[PDB]
Amino acid sequence: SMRLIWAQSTSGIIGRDNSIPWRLPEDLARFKEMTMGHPVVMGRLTWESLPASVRPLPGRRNIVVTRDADYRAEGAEVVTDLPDEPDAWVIGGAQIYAMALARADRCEVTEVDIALTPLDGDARAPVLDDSWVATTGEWQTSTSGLRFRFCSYRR
Ligand SMILES: NC(=O)c1ccc[n+]([C@@H]2O[C@H](COP(=O)([O-])OP(=O)(O)OC[C@H]3O[C@@H](n4cnc5c(N)ncnc54)[C@H](OP(=O)(O)O)[C@@H]3O)[C@@H](O)[C@H]2O)c1
Ligand SMILES: CCc1nc(N)nc(N)c1OCCCOc1ccccc1CCC(=O)O
Repeated sequence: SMRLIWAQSTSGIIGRDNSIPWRLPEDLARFKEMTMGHPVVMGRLTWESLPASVRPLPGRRNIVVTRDADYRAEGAEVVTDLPDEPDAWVIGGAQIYAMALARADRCEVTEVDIALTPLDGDARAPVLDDSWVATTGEWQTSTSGLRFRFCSYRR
């Protein structure tokens, strides 16, 4: 029932130092069009990784998963388990993806062809296996020259 969206190095990395280690104007655009008008479900560290200007993300119901129910998240709902929201998007991070993967039938992935080598402590995308039906988009080039591609997985 759950559906997930993320961007990742082609090496598997979604986050380093509690932020994303690249800027990609096209992926920001696509993520925004996929989630706008829908609840967005995220974990506590993704919440505080947001740039202040976009905390909470505009035009969407923001839901933060945390162990502390009295946690302060101004302008977001706080919950203590993964919610069963009918139109939510699971937007990260690495812990929340691992929890959700088993209960997921859809994955919308951005891939980034970047010099990024795994480091102790990185946040990593889930491993998608031969149980998924894959739809692979062609490689594209961003203004900066960084090359990326959109992929779809369904179950
Ligand atoms: N590139 C992308 O597409 C993408 C997308 C999303 C995030 N990110 C990156 O991912 C990194 C952060 O991800 P992360 O894995 O470190 O953090 P996270 O998964 O977003 O949040 C982890 C926190 O969620 C809470 N939590 C986890 N499981 C819970 C449960 N079962 N019940 C209640 N609360 C629970 C805990 O916070 P408490 O300590 O409050 O309990 C836990 O420490 C950052 O670098 C961010 O930029 C990247
Ligand atoms: C944008 C990175 C990103 N890209 C994809 N494909 N999926 C995600 N779940 C994701 O993470 C969403 C959470 C991080 O959101 C941001 C991080 C930095 C700047 C702006 C935004 C989102 C801004 C907005 O949606 O209005």
